[PDB]
Amino acid sequence: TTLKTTYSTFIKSCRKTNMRSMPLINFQKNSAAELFGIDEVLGYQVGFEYIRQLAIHLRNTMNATTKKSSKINSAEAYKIVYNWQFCHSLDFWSRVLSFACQPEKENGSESPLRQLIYPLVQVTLGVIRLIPTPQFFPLRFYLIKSLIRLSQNSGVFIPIYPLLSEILTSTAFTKAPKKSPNLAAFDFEHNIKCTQAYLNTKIYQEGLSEQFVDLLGDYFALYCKNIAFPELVTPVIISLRRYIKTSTNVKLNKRLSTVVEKLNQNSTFIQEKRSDVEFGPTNKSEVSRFLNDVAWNKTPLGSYVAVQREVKEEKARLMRESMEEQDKERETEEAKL
RNA sequence: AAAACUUUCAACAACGGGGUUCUCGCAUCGAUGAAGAACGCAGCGAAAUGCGAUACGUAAUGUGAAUUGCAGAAUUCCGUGAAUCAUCGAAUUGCGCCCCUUGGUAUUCCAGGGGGCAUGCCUGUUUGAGCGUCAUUU
Repeated sequence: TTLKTTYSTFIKSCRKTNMRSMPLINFQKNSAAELFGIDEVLGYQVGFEYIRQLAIHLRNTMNATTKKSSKINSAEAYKIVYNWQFCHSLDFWSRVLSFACQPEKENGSESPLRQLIYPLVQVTLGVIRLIPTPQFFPLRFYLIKSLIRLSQNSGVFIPIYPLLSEILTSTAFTKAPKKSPNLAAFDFEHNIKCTQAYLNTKIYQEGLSEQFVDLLGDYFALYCKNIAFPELVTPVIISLRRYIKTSTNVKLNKRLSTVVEKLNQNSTFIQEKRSDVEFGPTNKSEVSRFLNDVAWNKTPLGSYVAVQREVKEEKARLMRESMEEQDKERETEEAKL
């Protein structure tokens, strides 16, 4: 009953998102994740049911939008599934599986929750692709980060570059900005929607690309020190240069470029470190031992992106250490009221 | 030889959609070209210079055969006259007159150089003229 009540909280009695509630909801998720992990079998019994509930909604909206039936909201069925509560769900599940699938908790012992990775990935990928519209690019980014976390913890190979490169043909990633009202920067971390005012604006394009570049950095930083990275990079550098050579937006080409040369640089790094290897690809034991001495952040893509992460992390801190003060200032006013 | 076709979403791509008038307040004019406008101006010009629809300018005065990258006027030239000429006080490039000084065969003709002179009016100096009037034997 504890698990059922907690995850039902994440379904219906979910807290409206805002920069105020993010640490609290993050604690709720990071906490309920632990409860599922305690009972290996029973958790598998519970989550597998509830994730299936999500799939039902997922299947109901896909069919409803696609079919001609005027039953319930054929055109705008996205409202049912493109909600924070649903994204809260799919994030909490990635956190749960990540927690249960960690290498130390694995301890050389298979856990049942790992078998739910495939259903969770299929659901998330099915949600990301259901609308390739700019209005919901922030939604894609959050689930993308969740999948990156799941792959980091479990080591499962998630293909996410096809999605990202598929969005790189949009009207925001490709066409020049139309308006520039100089509104506030969009809170990509803590929002799910663009709100129709940031659409086709200099700020929104500049922030979308800011997130996208760092997401590429993270995803290809996962394999920064693996021997397979060269051939994980080649199809991406070619396609990126194709887009870079054809993209009109100057700022985007500059950012995309940086990732391209750093990817080639880490490819050269791994090549020079792999030229000294005597064991073939089949020997999994040695393949997992490659550069265990070298820290991930010391690689050219790590040393870059790690710093970028700080340049992002600090920003969020200065937001909180700012917003916190606003309330403090607000409190002063009721003192004199 | 597993694709096509209909429908609904979704993208992506086409297609698609200064004047004029009224009111209000403020009070500050110059013959030396204000504020404002704009073809960019020259026969053909980019910069430089010059100028203001009278626009590389108009008037007046002087000089005296040019301007010049091209074209084209010419100057009746022995001068009323070009010049992206000068001066400059306000294509008219209008209309003129005469004196002084040197030379080239020089009494004719020519070439230089210099200097004045528009007209009207007032005052005064100088010089003449009038059959206008008049004195004129101490």
